[PDB]
Amino acid sequence: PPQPRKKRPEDFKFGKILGEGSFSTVVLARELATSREYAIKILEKRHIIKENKVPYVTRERDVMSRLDHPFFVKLYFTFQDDEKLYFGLSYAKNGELLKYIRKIGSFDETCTRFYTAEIVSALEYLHGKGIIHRDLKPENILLNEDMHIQITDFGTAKVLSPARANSFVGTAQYVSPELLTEKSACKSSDLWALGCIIYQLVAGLPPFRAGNEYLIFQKIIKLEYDFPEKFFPKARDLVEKLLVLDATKRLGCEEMEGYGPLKAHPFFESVTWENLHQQTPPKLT
Ligand SMILES: Cn1cc(C2=C(c3cn(CCCN)c4ccccc34)C(=O)NC2=O)c2ccccc21
Repeated sequence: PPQPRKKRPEDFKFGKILGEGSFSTVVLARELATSREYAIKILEKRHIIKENKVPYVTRERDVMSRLDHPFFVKLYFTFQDDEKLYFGLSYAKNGELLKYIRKIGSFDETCTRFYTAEIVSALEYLHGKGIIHRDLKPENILLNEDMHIQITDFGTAKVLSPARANSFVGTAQYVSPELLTEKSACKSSDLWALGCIIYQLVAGLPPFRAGNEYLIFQKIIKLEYDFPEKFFPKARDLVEKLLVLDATKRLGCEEMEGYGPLKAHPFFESVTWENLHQQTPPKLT
């Protein structure tokens, strides 16, 4: 079927910079003909070529094209002028999840449950297509205008074909031990991350903290962390079935028999998994 015109820079009115990266910048832009707002990621071809990132830029584009779910930032289009690449991304009006965590300290039982259920839901979809995020964190979990989550940042993801290959290491506090002792990663890697996130929603801080990265990696492989007193019991329990050094024993992985058991965990008792994105999120305390 024929497609709409290939878009070009002039079709937009660029506005504020939302965020600046090492090899890119996200700029909020407004499309002239439609008046729609898109968050446009811009990258300089020369810089990318100079830094051997073609693999990372191509992957991000490819992975996102394949995605088609309400909990993932959509990639509306792409185009390029002589020196730059533009990626039309959906604009999450309420920003990073982390913002909220800092704004209110920790989440209460209901808000933790709800949002954790979306992450899980989103992870089940992703893994369903044999895709590993590899750097999941509150910074990558955005919130749309309705306060529903929207995972983004897939340039460092990985597509499976065998648990497989390797490359980089995501943010320190979310790295699973297998990456520190095996230089290899699988789906559970995202599960370990999930465990960390859940723990952070409840305690206000991630499981492994230390003066530097080398120190956090030291705690990770030794599994050094502990729960705070008021930590919701069922939540605590779920987290213990997630932060397991052995990646084949994490609740939710293939060897553990998938997402059935995970969604069936007591912590999600009252969750209705079927239409999460059509439910009204609990007001963030
Ligand atoms: C308000 N906000 C939304 C951002 C958005 C996105 C974004 C957000 N991140 C990660 C968090 C950046 N702080 C990205 C990483 C790679 C590519 C895009 C993003 C996005 O995909 N849509 C957005 O609306 C964003 C990015 C950087 C800084 C602030 C941001």
